[PDB]
Amino acid sequence: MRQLLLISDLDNTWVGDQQALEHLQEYLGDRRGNFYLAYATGRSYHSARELQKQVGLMEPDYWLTAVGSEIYHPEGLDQHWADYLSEHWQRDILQAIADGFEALKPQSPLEQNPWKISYHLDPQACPTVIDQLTEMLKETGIPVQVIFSSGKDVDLLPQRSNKGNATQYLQQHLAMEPSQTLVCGDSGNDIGLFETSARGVIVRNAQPELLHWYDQWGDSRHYRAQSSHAGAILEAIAHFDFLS
Ligand SMILES: [Mg+2]
Repeated sequence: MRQLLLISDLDNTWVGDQQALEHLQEYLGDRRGNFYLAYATGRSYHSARELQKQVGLMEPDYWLTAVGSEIYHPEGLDQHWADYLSEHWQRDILQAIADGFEALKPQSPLEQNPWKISYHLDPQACPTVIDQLTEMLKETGIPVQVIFSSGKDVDLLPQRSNKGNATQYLQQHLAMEPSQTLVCGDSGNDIGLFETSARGVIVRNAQPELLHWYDQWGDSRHYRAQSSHAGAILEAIAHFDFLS
């Protein structure tokens, strides 16, 4: 219903260069009705809101949060995405099984949601505990994925849940064409975004994992910005002739 669907990662992409962030937001603010804006972050909705207060993030149309587990718009959680993630999802039994692992301790309630069961691995425990949990869960027909990061954090999420999938869902939901979509990212975790049928911008400060993906699979739709952080988004908007 608008000219552009702008989907951007937050940390180290939209955020990182405060001056550039302000320049980008002032520009977009004067043409607000011409594009849909979605922040796609690994942060929980609450954490994303805290970052908004921290750096003054402009209000987006959508928030793709918590490893794609929850999509929010100003009036609430998107129910179609929720139903999609709920299909064959069994949070109670998964939580009950994971709770049984002495080496796993539940993360704060702030990090939990209907489609995300999170834990902390005991620093004195062995990662094989995660192998055991993962193998056990694969012995079931439950579409769950186990994500172990930083050698301490454990997320149990629907297999359907991730940033790229949430982005693809949003794109079709809003009926926006690939040529009208622009994804922005910096890390290996943003590769899913770039697998979206859309134009994309890789910020200059991108992590090697994303750069290696770009060098091998990137095509005409993927712009290697000269500028870093938010500056790369302004650069890409001009490059792809958006909002002109
Ligand atoms: Mg990032």
